[PDB]
This record gives sequence, structure tokens and C-alpha cells, in this order.
Amino acid sequence: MRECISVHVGQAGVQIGNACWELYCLEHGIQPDGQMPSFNTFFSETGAGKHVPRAVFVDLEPTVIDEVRTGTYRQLFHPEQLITGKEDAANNYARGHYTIGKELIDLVLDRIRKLADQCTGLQGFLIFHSFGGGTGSGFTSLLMERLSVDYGKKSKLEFSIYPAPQVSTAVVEPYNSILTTHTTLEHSDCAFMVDNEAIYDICRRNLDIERPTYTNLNRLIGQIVSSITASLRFDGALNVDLTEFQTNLVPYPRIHFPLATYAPVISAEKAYHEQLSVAEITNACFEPANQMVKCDPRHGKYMACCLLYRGDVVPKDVNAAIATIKTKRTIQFVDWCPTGFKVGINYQPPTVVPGGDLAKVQRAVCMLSNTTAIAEAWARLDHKFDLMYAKRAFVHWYVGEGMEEGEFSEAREDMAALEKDYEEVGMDSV
Amino acid sequence: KPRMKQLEHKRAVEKLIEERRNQFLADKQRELEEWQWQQRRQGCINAIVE
Amino acid sequence: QRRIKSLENQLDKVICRFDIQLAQNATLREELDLLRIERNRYLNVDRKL
Amino acid sequence: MREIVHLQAGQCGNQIGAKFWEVISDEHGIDPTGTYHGDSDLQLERINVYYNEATGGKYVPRAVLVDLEPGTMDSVRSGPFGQIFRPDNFVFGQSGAGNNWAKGHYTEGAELVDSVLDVVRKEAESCDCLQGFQLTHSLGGGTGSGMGTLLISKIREEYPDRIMNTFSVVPSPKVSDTVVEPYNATLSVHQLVENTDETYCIDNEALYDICFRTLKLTTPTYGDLNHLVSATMSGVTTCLRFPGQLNADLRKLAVNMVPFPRLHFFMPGFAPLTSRGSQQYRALTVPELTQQMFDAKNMMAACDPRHGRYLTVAAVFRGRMSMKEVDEQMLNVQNKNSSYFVEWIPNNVKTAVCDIPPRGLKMSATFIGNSTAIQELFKRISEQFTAMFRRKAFLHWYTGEGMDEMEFTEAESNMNDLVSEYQQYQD
Amino acid sequence: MREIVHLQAGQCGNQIGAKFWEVISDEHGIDPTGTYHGDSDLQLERINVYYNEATGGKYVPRAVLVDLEPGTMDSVRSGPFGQIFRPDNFVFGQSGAGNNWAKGHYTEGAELVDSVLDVVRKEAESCDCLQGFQLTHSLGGGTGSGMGTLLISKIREEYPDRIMNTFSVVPSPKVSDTVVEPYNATLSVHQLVENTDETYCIDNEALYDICFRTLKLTTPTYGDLNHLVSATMSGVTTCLRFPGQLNADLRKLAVNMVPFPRLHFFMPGFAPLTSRGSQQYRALTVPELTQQMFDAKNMMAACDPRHGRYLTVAAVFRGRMSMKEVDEQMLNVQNKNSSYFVEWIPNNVKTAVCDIPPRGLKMSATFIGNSTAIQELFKRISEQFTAMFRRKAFLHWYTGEGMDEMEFTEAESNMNDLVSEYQQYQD
Amino acid sequence: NLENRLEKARMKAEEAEHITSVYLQLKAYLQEESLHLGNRLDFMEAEVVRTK
Amino acid sequence: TFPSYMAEGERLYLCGEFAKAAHSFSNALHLQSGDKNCLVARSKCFLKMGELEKSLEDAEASLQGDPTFCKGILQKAETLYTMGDFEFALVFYHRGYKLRPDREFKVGIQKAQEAINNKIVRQLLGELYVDKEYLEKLLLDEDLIKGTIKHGLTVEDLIMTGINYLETRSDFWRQQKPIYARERDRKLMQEK
Ligand SMILES: Nc1nc2c(ncn2[C@@H]2O[C@H](COP(=O)(O)OP(=O)(O)OP(=O)(O)O)[C@@H](O)[C@H]2O)c(=O)[nH]1
Ligand SMILES: Nc1nc2c(ncn2[C@@H]2O[C@H](COP(=O)(O)OP(=O)(O)O)[C@@H](O)[C@H]2O)c(=O)[nH]1
Ligand SMILES: Nc1nc2c(ncn2[C@@H]2O[C@H](COP(=O)(O)OP(=O)(O)O)[C@@H](O)[C@H]2O)c(=O)[nH]1
Ligand SMILES: [Mg+2]
Repeated sequence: MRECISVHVGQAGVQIGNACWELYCLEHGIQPDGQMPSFNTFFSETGAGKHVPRAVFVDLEPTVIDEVRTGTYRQLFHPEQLITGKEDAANNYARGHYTIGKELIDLVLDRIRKLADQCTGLQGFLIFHSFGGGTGSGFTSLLMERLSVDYGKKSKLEFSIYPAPQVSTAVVEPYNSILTTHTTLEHSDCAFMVDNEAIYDICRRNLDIERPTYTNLNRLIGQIVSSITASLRFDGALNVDLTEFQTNLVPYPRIHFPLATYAPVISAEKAYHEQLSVAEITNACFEPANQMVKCDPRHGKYMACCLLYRGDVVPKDVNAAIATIKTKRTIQFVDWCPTGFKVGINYQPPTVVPGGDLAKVQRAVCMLSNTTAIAEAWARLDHKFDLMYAKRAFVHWYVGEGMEEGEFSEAREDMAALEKDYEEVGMDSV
Repeated sequence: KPRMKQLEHKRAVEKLIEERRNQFLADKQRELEEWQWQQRRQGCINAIVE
Repeated sequence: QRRIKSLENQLDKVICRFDIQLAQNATLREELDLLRIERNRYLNVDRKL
Repeated sequence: MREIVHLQAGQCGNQIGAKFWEVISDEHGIDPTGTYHGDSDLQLERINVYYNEATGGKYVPRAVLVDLEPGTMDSVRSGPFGQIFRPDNFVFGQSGAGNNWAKGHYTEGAELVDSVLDVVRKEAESCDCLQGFQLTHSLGGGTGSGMGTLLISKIREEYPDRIMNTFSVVPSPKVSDTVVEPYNATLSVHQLVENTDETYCIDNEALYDICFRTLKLTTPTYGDLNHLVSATMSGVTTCLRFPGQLNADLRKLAVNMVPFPRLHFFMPGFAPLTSRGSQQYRALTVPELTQQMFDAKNMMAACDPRHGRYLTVAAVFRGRMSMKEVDEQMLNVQNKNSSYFVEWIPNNVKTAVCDIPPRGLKMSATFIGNSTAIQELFKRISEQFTAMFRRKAFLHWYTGEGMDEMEFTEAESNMNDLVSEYQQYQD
Repeated sequence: MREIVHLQAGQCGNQIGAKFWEVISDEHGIDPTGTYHGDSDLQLERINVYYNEATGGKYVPRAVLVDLEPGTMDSVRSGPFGQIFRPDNFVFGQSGAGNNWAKGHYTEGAELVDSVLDVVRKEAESCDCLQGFQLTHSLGGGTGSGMGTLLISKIREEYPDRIMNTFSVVPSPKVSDTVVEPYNATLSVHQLVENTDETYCIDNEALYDICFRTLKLTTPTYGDLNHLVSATMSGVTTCLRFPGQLNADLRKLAVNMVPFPRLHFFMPGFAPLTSRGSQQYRALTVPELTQQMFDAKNMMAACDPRHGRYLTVAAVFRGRMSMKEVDEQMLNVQNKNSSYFVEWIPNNVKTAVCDIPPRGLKMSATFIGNSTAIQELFKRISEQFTAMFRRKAFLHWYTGEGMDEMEFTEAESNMNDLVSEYQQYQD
Repeated sequence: NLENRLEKARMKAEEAEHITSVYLQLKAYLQEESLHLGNRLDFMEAEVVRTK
Repeated sequence: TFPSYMAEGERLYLCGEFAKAAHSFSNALHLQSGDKNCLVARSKCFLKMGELEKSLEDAEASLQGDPTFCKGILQKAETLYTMGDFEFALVFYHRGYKLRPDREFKVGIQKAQEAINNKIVRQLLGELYVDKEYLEKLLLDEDLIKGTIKHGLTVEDLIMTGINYLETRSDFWRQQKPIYARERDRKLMQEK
């Protein structure tokens, strides 16, 4: 009676969900078919025994969303809420938001409204997409525009695949990233940022296995979502819901872009050789090597941090695990937020997926914080846009897709004030 | 009694899984056997030509 | 000869596309009224309030 | 489902085109009669992209075959996979086009062009979501360029929202095979610059060496050369007919490539091209394929990329692999070799991964590349044209059939301004 | 149950009916002599429509075959399904009607009329509720144009109600078989407009086109042309001999295809007419048998329907089919070509659907469509008439056989009027 | 005669092409606004409550 | 510079939108002034946009340099005879045929011919089935929905922009086929 709706959009968002919904199937003991051998928050019940997930999988390209409806999990999902497309996005913001976006909205929001009516106590939303792809930029930002007026006060959480600083897949990717951040600033709630290359780095060093792929990439993203939302369903010593994440991750409405971190990411062999205590797993969060986004924390200042624990965590040894952090000087705390921390405690140790590379630990904590070191990550992306737009590089496709050129100038202007907020945050006040 | 009648409907509605899927497989073979029958009819007319 | 022939096929396509165009214009301008009727319904209860 | 009509028009076209259909049926498991006879199911799940179904298995290819004199077409018929095509599609005239653009673009051409667009219109209405067309011209020539250009132009006026890729053999640099090939090219390149989306210059001198140096074939015939050009077309369009991790429809591979709306000429390339008994001494990892992928010795075009600046390059990898390795090797390229890449678009490489390997090859990786070095080809044709137009050589056999000198002058102007556009970015 | 009394009249008609009687003989099962040998009771069921029961389970047909030269009827006997015909229902004169409407309508013929009306009367009142009285024949000859239109006349007086269909052959536009064709045809179209109630104009020139531009045949025999026509017939009387979902007999295909008493001349057309090599490459989705019917080509009447405004079209579909696909596709037609369909009648299209398909197929149809394009057919014949009476050419052979000149002029007038009225409703 | 009725219908087609474009843009203004149409009434429904 | 603006603008022109194409054509004029190649390209994109007068300005300002550009010779189709009155445009259609044959020029020549010899009822006669759109795009102006703002412009501007071209095409069809000539055609047909 306290459920939340998760919408997964795009090539990225669907494949995250396939490696994320296998975690909910394994935590609750849900079968792939959909019947039992509590559920309420992420699973519905059609009064018979066939558990139906309250998720809508929307995409513009049918060839990937077809794999969900033909594979093992074809019986679990409702065949009509799992909506396909007709024409693809082609990494265009101007296509998925203005040309082919608008033709797949009169029924997608109809699915969300019917899933809203089936609930009684909804309080949150959860979105998976990527800032680089056309569907994850254009179609997402239209959904933010639609959900801001349809529902409003309801929380709208978000998980994204950030532009990797060093490597890239698309080359109009900075074009998509700036325009989707423009719409997400005012029509969203909290946008949890994850990139690709840092997960590739932590899968080398901490995880013993090499040659990682999108299967291992998305299972770790499935772990960060399962850890952040496990407090809804399992009783814990200190519980937390999605609307609580509103008031302690953002001090200002313009900044709503925190980061994730999974601390006990270890292989099967290496967990024999060290013991995982909550004192040692807490300061393993703050190391820049374990950071899930390539932002060095010494450049920035920590604004607010969240530590959601799982399993047999003892709260006696979590404040001692934090009092060690505040005394050491490599984490920067200054006067305008001397509190800076929170924890959430759950009683469910993290499950293990068959064939997975993670070790079945009992003390899993996920570190969720917004830093001012995102400014230098955005100090290159606006420079990235200003290096391509300086002589009108690829934008003829955009103005060929219903886009007027005039928003790009005020997309600069609205984004130019964003790091002007960042320099206002970092300065001390006397 | 409400539990076992929803379970009773569970067996009753999953029998329409197997009946309609078998009907679909029987329908596609029925139209396929029509295609051979028209082709084996053409085999007979190509005989009397020969 | 082929000119006249090809030109017949051409005129056909033109008059046929014009026809399907009037059709979509007629599928609309009915559903435009379907966006005017509730448009002519709330402001009568807006002006009521 | 997206659909791609394969318009083949001309000797070199109907030739490689045939090969294309052989190196496409094998994958989708179709026999030389029209019937699914394959292993995995993933093969008929997307047959709706090149093969329309007929009655009971007959996957009739959506290919419109055009020429001018029954001959190349009859060869495609009387051959291997040759009867799969629907009779109507075979649209031919009677007279030849003696490599004279005028003939294929003016006097005759028109005569058959009407019929050609008829079959195209028909097979365009039998589509769920037309992605675009896939022309195959021999440029330098008549039934090739002369006709293709006419058809290409007509299509772009009828469907102004479709990606028309045009795998075209470019007037060879060293040994040409047509004394009037320069003339043809000039007028051709002019049209395929304002009426196309992703051309692919499939030169011959290059291909005739890649088989001599890499494959070490002792007697390379046209047969083998076409397997290479066919492979690229299958690669460009693999994520539209099979599953994957990072799919890439043609529109995507265009947006991430065609920079300013004119530099849309790309250089083709395949990945695992080793000889017969040399494989034993060579692994097949993303690292290895990438050496070859970017090796300029394995480019199906003539221009050397190390004499210009890669504007934007893409690669449609097909095979079970590690996205990390893909990014890692591509990253190294941009860094290790930076000067050879343009700087105003930092991310200069695009990766894509279809998860259905080619036949008898665990990992294949087609590479398409917009390299400024293409200036050479354009300049060469412009240069050769310059010599002929000057002393008005073989022109009564062109202007004789309706083609004023001003037409060829205008043509030269355009071809030369394309070279200007490219060099302006190299510096 | 209702029945139809064929009146196979005229040489051309004698033949048109012979291939037709073989076509119905098969659909129902009646073997080349009579003994039913079908494979589904659905056949025998209602055989009364075109077959009378005899002894030893024989079903001799109900056709008063007629002629004025004892030779064509003689061939009709010595042929294939010819023993079926009764040895008494063959009314044959001795003196041929040397291609002269007069010789057949006023002199030689008359003598035979009494005998024909007798047999007709007999086979006619030997029924329960006769539904029709067809008369297959040509309008450009002697017996047909002559005796045929007299039979039609005296029969519409004896039985003044039963539908009077008249599958007629109107002279071809270009090549003609006779010279005095005009006079004969013009005179026949006057004793047909104010008498019959469903004339179907079938033209040979048109038929040939549908046997070379659609059937890719090379040596069309008059016989093969007759089979296409016979198919149209079966279709117009299908929903009465075999069950269906929306049945429509002849009276219905009238109250829904003739918008004015006079206007009663309809053009025909079949649906699945594909060649052998292509028979397998094409699918038979209802959309396809809909495209190959509304096209100007698949029209057994040489009068481009693109130059008029179909006052009403029909479609006796035949074959287990989806009523949605039909109605839906028929609306696309209704709209896609609203500029070719008159408006004074909101919806112009009757959609009947049977169940038993044409022997050996999957679906079929007849495009019985009243168009204002038939105005052209009579105008070409009239252009010729006024270009002979003007000089009283080939008229000494007509005025002779008790015939006045005012009669000829009266035909030009009653024909000019049809053409004129047809245009008034085309505006 | 046939060219003269081609270009006349080619002319008549484009003035039906325009009317489609001006009607679809008229639709788009009504469609987005029908979303804000309900909560404006809900806000004013609470307005009758607050001044009650 | 100039080659980007043409290639998108010509492609936008073919792709159905004409307002955005003409903008891309217009930006190219701020690269080089006397650019006949692009001046005709505007006037192709401006005739299609309903309005007429700017297309004539771009048509003339093209061919004020040299009468040799056959593509620009096509453009003068929009002169008097086709825009109004009952005679002019053939004087240029013939002089274009003195140049390269250009089968498209002949189309204008056969059109400009013996036609030089020549409220509800008038609108329904002159305008075809789109006359249902014409009254209905005027009956939608008698409301309060007109006073709005879509993007920069107003909703009432769009509701009158379609009416403006339909009224412009009304006189264009009236000039080609006069109402006076329509009575003569009907009278001669009935009498004969
Ligand atoms: N972590 C993760 N990222 C993915 C996955 N799939 C795609 N991406 C990201 O998506 C980015 C590019 O977007 P696309 O590949 O075009 O996918 P998309 O965002 O849905 O856009 P469309 O393909 O047009 O629908 C890449 O840089 C990837 O980082 C995935 O399965 N896991
Ligand atoms: N790839 C490939 N190229 C070919 C083949 N046959 C001819 N060519 C090339 O086509 C060019 C000449 O084309 P041409 O025969 O004139 O084409 P046409 O004008 O359409 O007849 C030569 O330079 C050849 O290199 C072939 O089978 N495969
Ligand atoms: N379709 C078709 N038409 C025929 C056939 N035989 C004759 N005709 C037509 O009938 C005319 C021959 O005249 P005929 O029938 O002998 O004259 P009649 O018997 O005195 O009325 C020719 O103009 C042919 O067009 C046939 O087998 N099929
Ligand atoms: Mg996608």
C-alpha cells in the first residue's frame, strides 16, 4: 500500500531494468514466470498468484525491447505496458522530444495513470535512462514535462548514465547531454549520476574479473537501485522512503545531481582474505578509487551524504565509523553545512545472483552524496558544447527535426548560471 | 473458500493458455495443408499435361 | 506514346494523393471539434466558478 | 520494423548486388529458391528488412534490378541465388548507355526511369516504417551513374526523409577501364552530394590490392572483390535485423557522422580479413581487429587517411565481446594518433555492437569513416576532367544527346568546392 | 429455389457460353457429361441454379443454345464438356445471318424466334421461381445483334419481371473483325437500353491487354479470352450457388449498381489474374485482389475509368476472408479515389462475400462497376455510325430486308441520348 | 490537355498540403493546454472553498 | 558558411516545412549578396509558403544580373497571368524556350493559351472540396480561442494565415477559370 512506479526508458534504461528486475525477482523469491514457488512496493497482485511488476518499459526502437518480451521474462511483464516504438531516435534530442516523441505519449501516460490508480499510497517515481542517447535525453525530458503537471508534488527520483569524461560512444552526445540537463533542472527532483568508465575502472581493481561488459555493468547498477530502495519493504532499525531523499540531498533547487557508490564490491576469492566490518566498509566509500563517477572529492566539498546500510549492521559501530571520517582532513567540511551526514539501516543482507561476480556479503552500504566536484565535470561539458557549437557543427539535423536554433543560445545561458551557483556554494562566508 | 476459487479460476484460465495456443498451431497447419493440397492438385494437372 | 501513358499514371497519383490529403484533413476537423467541445465545456464551468 | 529497398542499377550494381543477396541470405538462412532453412530462430524475426514473404516460405527479396540492355540482369537470373527476385523488379530497356551520362540521365534513362520508380513506389507502400533506400551505382559509366542519379533524385523528391546510402565504385585512380570515366564522374558526384545521406566510396584499385596483400589471393576475380563490398553493406545494416548491446540504425550512424550537410562521403572497411592458412598465426581480439580496422592498408577506398584528418569515424562491431575492450582500443586510437583526427569534435569515434556474429567468424567489425583525405579522389577526378573539358575531348558523344557545356562547367565548380570544403577543416 | 436460363445466342455467344458452361460445370462438379463427382455437398446442394435434374442422376444444363448457321452449335457439341447439352435445346436454322442485323432481327431470324421462345418458355416455366434470363452474345455480328436482341425483346414481354442480364461483347475500339460493325452494334444498343436490366460490356481489345500486360501470355487464343469472361460470370452468380457471410444475388447487384432506369451498362473485371512464373512470388492478401481490380488495366472493357466518375462499383468477393480487411480496404478505395467516385451518392460500393473460392485459388472478385466512362465506348461506335449513314454506305443490304432509314437515325438518337445523359450525371 | 490537368491538380494538391499543416499546428496548441485544463479547475475549485 | 545553409535549406524545402527552410535560405544571403543560385531558391520556397510578393522580389533580384540561369528562368512562372489578370507570363515562357528546351517550360506554354480569350456560391464554385476547410477556418475565428500565443506568433495569426492563402488561391483559380467562362461552357454543352 506504499508502492512506487519505476519507468525505464531507452536502450540504456531497459537493459538496466532487465538486470535490475532480476534482483527483485531474487530478493522476494519471485519466479521468472511470475508466480510464487513483502512484494507490495515493486510488485502487484492480480488476485490469483501471478505477480506483475509495476513498471512501464518505453522505447522508440523495437529491436531491444523485443528481447524482453521474447526471453525468459516474457511472462512476467504485461505485454501492453511494455510499449515499443516505430521509428528510432538516432541520438537526436530534437527527434525524441519534438518529432517522434509526441506520438508515443497519448498512451504511455495512460499506462502511468492506470498504474497510479491501482495503487493507494504512492509517493515516488524512479527513472532509468542515459543523458547521451536520443531516447534517454529527448523522451525522458518530455516525460519530466508531462509528470510535472500530471502529478506534481510526488517525488521523482532518477538514475542516469553520465557522459564519460575520457571515452564516448556517440558524438552528438554533448549535444544531448546539455539539452536534457536544461529540462531536468526545473522538472525533476533528484538526479543520481553514474558514468561508464569509472565502473570499468572499479571492475578492474576491486573486482578480480577482467573484460567486463554490459551484463556486469548493469548488475552493479541493479545493485545500487536495490540497495537504495530496500528500505521501503524490509523492516529496519532506521527506515527511509523516497520522499525523504528530497530534503537531505538538495539544499538548493537548482542543484539536484548527486552520485552513487557501492562499497563492498569484491570478488569471490578476495572476500576470504579480509573481514568486512562496518568501520572498514565506511571509509572504503570515501576513497576516490571506489567512487562510481570520475570526480576527485578533494577538488570539491561534500554537501550532503547518505549511507544506506543492509544486513547485520550494528548502529554502535556506524557512528564510530563516521566519527573517524570527520576527524580526518582529507574530507572537506566547512561551516555552511556542518551536519552533512545521515544513515539508513536495513535488516536484509544483499542477495546474490547466480553467475554474478559479487560476493555474498552481509554488510553492504551504498554511499549517496552530492559534491561540488561535479563543477569540474561540467566545466568540460559546457566547454564540450562551446567547442562544437562555436561554428555550428552537427546541429543542422536538430533544426531539421522541428528545432529552432534559438534555444541553444538560452541552453548556454541557462547552463552558464549553473556553475555560477557552484562557485557560490564553494566560497566560505564570514 | 475465496482462496480456492481464485485458485480454481487459476487452473481454469491457464487451460485457455494451452487450448488457444494449440488452436493457433492447428490453424497454421490447416492453412499450410491447403497450400500443399493446391500444389499437389497442380502436380496432378502437370501429370496429364505430361 | 509512353509520354501520354506515363503522364496518365502521373495525373492519377497527383489526384489520388490530393484525395488522401483531404481524407487526413477530414479525419481531422472532426477530431479538431473533439478538441473544441471540451474546450467549449470547461470555460462554461470556469465562468460558473 | 524498418525496411531497406536495395535499388541496383547497372553492370557493377547488378553484379555486387547479387553478391549482397548471397552474403545476406546465408545469414538469414535462406536457400536459392526462397525458404527458411537455418539454425537459430533469431534470423526470421527480422526477415522483414530485405525479404518480403510470399506464400509459404518464398522470401522474395525487396530488390529492384535496373539496367538498360538485357545482359547483366540475365546474368543475375541465370546464376546462383538468381530466381529469388520477383520478375517485375527486373526492369530493363533494350539499348545500351555506352558510358554516356547523357544517355542514362536524359535521352533514354527517362524512358525506363518511370517504370523503375513504379516498382519502387509499390515496394515502398509494402513497408511498416521505410528506413530508406540503398542504391548501388558504378558511378563512372552509364546505366550506373546516368540512371542511378536520375532514380536517386526522383526518390529524394518522393521520400525527403529517408537515408539513401549509395555504395558506389569510384572512378579508379591508377588504371581506369573507361576512356570517358572522368566526364561521367564529374556530373555524378555533383548529384550524389545534394541528394544522398551516406555514400560509401568503394574504389577498385584499393580492393584489387587488399586481396593481393592481405588475403594473398593468387587469382582475385570480380567475384571475390564483391564479397568485400557486400560485407560492408551487411555491416552498416546489422543492428536493424539482429539484437545487440548498443544498437545503431542507419539514421544514428548518419547523425553521428555526416558533419556539415555535405561531407557525407565515407571510407569502407572490414575487420577479420586474414588469409586461409595464416589464421593459426593470429588471434581475434578487439585489440587485434582494431589494428586492422584502423590500418589504412585494409581500406576499400584509395585515399590514404594518414594524409588528411578523420572528421568522424564509426564501427558496427558484430560479435560477443566486451564493450570495455571496444571503448579502450578506440580511446587509445584518438590519443595515440591525435593529429590524424580533427580536434573540433573531441569524441570522433562511434562504437556499435550487434550480438549476432557473421558466418564462420566469431567477431566481425565493419568500419565506416568520413576522412578528409577523400580530397585526393575528388581532386583526381576534377584534374582528369580538367584535361578533357579543356581540349573539348569526347564531348560530341555527350552534348550530342542534350547536355550543354555549362552543365559540365557547373558540375566541375561543385566537385571542386567539395575539395575546398574538406581542406578548410584539415587546416 | 431460384434458377437462371442461359440463352447462349450468336456465334461468339455460342463459344462464350461453352467455356462458361465448362467453368460452372467444374465449380459444381458436373463432369464432362453430367454424373456429379464432387468432393463436398456444398456443390450439389443448389445445382438447380444452372442445371436441371434428369434420370440416372444426370444434370443436363438449362441453356437454350441458339444460332442461325448450323456450324457453331455443331462445334459446341463436338468439343469438351459438350455431351452435357441437350440434343433438343439447340435451336439451329439453315440460312446464315450473313453479318446483317436485318437478316437476323427481321427476316431469317424471326423464322427461328418462335422455336426459341417455345424452348425458352418450356425450360422457364419448368422452375419454382426463375431469378434471371441471361443472354451471352456479341453486338457487332448478325445472329447476336439480330436474333439475340429480338429474343431479349420478346422474353422481356413474355416474362416482364425476371432480371434480364446480358453479358454482351461491344465492338473493339481500334482493330475490328467486321466492316459493318457500327450499324449492327448501334442498332443493338437501342433494343438493349430500354429492355435489358444489367448489360455487361466486355471488349476483346481490352481482354487481350489483360492477357499480355497482366497474364504475360504470348499466344492468346479467342478461347483463353473467353475464360476470363466466364470467370466474371461465375462471380456475379456466386453468392446464389454457394453460401457466404454477406450474400448478394442479381436483383441486389442491381438496386446497388444502377442509379437510373436507363443507365444500366456496367463494365466488368476479375481480381487474381497473375502469370505462372509470378503465381508463386505474389501473396493473395485481400489488399492485393483489391489493387488488381480498381486499376484501369484489369477492366474487361476498353474505357479508361480514370476519365469518368464511377456512379457505383461492386465487388462479389469469393473465399474465406476477413470482413474487416474487406470493408476497411474498400473504405481506403472509397476515400483514396473520392475524386473518381461521384458524390451525389455518399457511399458507392457494394461488398458481397462468398465462402467457396474459384476452383484452385484462395480469393477472387468481379468489378461490375457502372462508370460514366462507358460513355466513350458508345461515342466511338457512334463516331463510326455517323461516318457511314452520312454517305449511305453498306446500307443497301439493310434497307432491303424490310428496314427503313428512320430506324437507323432512331438508333443514333437513342444512343446519343445515353451518352448525353451519362455526362449529365458525370458533372 | 493532359499536362494542363496535371499542373492544375498539382496546384490543387499543395493548397491541400498547407491546410493540413495549419490544422495540425492548431491541434498542438489545444493538446498541450488540455493537460493544464484540469488542475486549473481544481485550483479554482479550492478557490471557492477558501473564500467560503 | 554558404554550403551548409543551402544543403539543409533545400532539404528542409523538400521535407515539407517551408518556413524554416526560407530562414536557412535567408541566412545564406549574409555571406554574399548577388547570389542568383540562392535567390531563386528562396522564391521556390516562398511561393510554396502562400505569400507571393517576396517571392517575386527574390525572383526579379535574381534575374537582374543575366538572363542565362535556366533554373531561375523557371521561377518567373509567378507573373501576372498565373497570379491574376488574363495575360503576361507567356511572354517569358516563350523566351525561356528560346533557351534550352526544358520540357517544364513547355508545360507553362501549353497552360498559357486560349484562356487569354476569357459569396457562398462563388466560394464553393471557385474553391474545390477545400472550400469546406475555408469556411470552417473562418468559423473557428468567431470565438475567444483566437487571443492566444503559441510560440512567438499568435493563434489568431495562424487561423488567418490559412485563410490568407486560401483567399489568395481563390483569385488565382478565378483568374485561370473565369465564372463568366464557366457559364459559357455549360450553355454550349447543353445546347450541343
Ligand atoms: N550502464 C549502461 N549504459 C548503457 C547501456 N546501454 C546503453 N547505455 C548508454 O547509452 C549511451 C548511448 O545511448 P544509446 O546507445 O543510443 O541508447 P539510448 O540512450 O537509449 O538512446 P537510443 O538508442 O536512441 O534509444 C552509451 O554511452 C551507454 O553508456 C547499458 O545497458 N548499461
Ligand atoms: N566491385 C565490382 N566492380 C566492378 C565489377 N564489374 C565492373 N566493375 C567496375 O565497374 C567499372 C566500370 O563500370 P561499367 O561497366 O561501365 O558500369 P555500367 O556503366 O553500369 O555498365 C570498372 O572500373 C570496374 O572496376 C564487379 O563485378 N564488381
Ligand atoms: N471474346 C470473344 N469474342 C468473340 C469470339 N468469337 C467471336 N467473337 C466476337 O464476335 C464477332 C464475330 O461475330 P459473330 O459472333 O460471328 O456474329 P453473330 O454471331 O452473327 O452475332 C467478332 O467481332 C468477335 O469480336 C470468342 O470466342 N471470344
Ligand atoms: Mg535505442
